[PDB]
Amino acid sequence: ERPDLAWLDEVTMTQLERNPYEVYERLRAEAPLAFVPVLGSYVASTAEVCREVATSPDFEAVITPAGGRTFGHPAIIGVNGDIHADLRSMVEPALQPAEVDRWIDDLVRPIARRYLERFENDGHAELVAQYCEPVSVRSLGDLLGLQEVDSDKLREWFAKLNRSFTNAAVDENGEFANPEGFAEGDQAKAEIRAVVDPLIDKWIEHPDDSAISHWLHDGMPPGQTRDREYIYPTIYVYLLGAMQEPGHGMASTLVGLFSRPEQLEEVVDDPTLIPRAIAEGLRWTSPIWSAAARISTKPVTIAGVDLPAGTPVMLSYGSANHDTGKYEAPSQYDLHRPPLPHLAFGAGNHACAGIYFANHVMRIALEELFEAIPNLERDTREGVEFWGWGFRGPTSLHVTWEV
Ligand code: HEM
Ligand SMILES: COc1cc(C=O)ccc1O
Repeated sequence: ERPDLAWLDEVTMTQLERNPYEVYERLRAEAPLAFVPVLGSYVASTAEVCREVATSPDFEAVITPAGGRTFGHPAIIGVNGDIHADLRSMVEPALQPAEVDRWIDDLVRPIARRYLERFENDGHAELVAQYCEPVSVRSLGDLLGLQEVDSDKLREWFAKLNRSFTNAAVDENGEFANPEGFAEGDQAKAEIRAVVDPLIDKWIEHPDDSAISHWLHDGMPPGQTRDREYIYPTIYVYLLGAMQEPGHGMASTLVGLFSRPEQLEEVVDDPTLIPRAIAEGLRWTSPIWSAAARISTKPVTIAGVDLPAGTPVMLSYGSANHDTGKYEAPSQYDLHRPPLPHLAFGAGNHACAGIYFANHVMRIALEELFEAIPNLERDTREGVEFWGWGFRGPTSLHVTWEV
């Protein structure tokens, strides 16, 4: 243990889930690469260290221990080499920018209107449960071929997978402190299998243009499909983060705009500013805050720390996006800060494959919301609480408007 960081011994998992920003402010100043005992891992907290680890040839992909316990093998986020190349080739077709531009409007905009019509005349709403999450999961769910899985169920699944994936607390001996916390991830996977296995059975014989059907068939010899055990971990990758994060990003962007009322008004009046508003929202509260990791493949020295080969490092991109070496007053949402790079989509060979898709989902959702409710106001009686260390976002977003 590093002597001057003895205070890290007293950092708790609950503290990191409720608000990691004070601890990580200390880490960025004291130890940009630091071993955090309750996480049982080195953690990268600055922009320079996160970007170096994510792009270095001396590191490769790995899943965090609780993430591996949740997803198994071969999750696209945790593999390398030929397997990673295959899984990337598998997911990339529907995510290509030219392809997304062909159909993204006809996918998301009707979905956004459907959810808006349920509440736009009420004068009040809780936008996370009633809008941001449903639009995010319904859009991706239809793309995948899960049209018949209700948005309520998709939302329950990503919540359970979230809690299992981020069940990272370890004890003195490095063993998981809360092994019972993986049970609901196991239950979610069992439910997912019961729903998706019959769909896969069908797609093997009758391919259609759902993404999962293409995952089974694309690039395969005639009459062959990828085995379902080979693609299920990447299905889980989607059913957690791909389902959850566009909703998180929408909602954090909204919370940030409400915190700057003049900027909210600017964006409602000029919706061409919505992409910039979203980019700042992702930097301000990164949806995938500290879920990603890498592992060294050779001895390497990072931020003054000599690491052996085989050392995992958690990439706390949500902290890197508050690096005061790069941003002025990063805890404040500011639509007007200059367009600078950010790490909310990761970096390197394993950077987010769905960036272009995700940005359009969030853009269209906010466009439709502001057109339907231009006089949106935050219910200042009800507070906005953010939760999560691995994945972070607001747990609710109560709003009102004069009808
Ligand atoms: C605002 C929404 C999203 C954010 C902030 C986000 C962020 C991220 C981050 C931080 C990673 C890990 C990058 C790294 O390890 O360096 C990642 C990986 C990934 N994301 Fe996104 N994501 C979002 C939405 C989506 C969506 C909607 C999809 C699919 C339609 C998607 C597909 C993927 C895939 C396939 C990977 C694994 C890439 C690989 O390991 O090769 N993401 N994402
Ligand atoms: C794109 O979805 C995911 C991304 C990550 C990145 O670390 C972890 C779990 C996920 O489900």
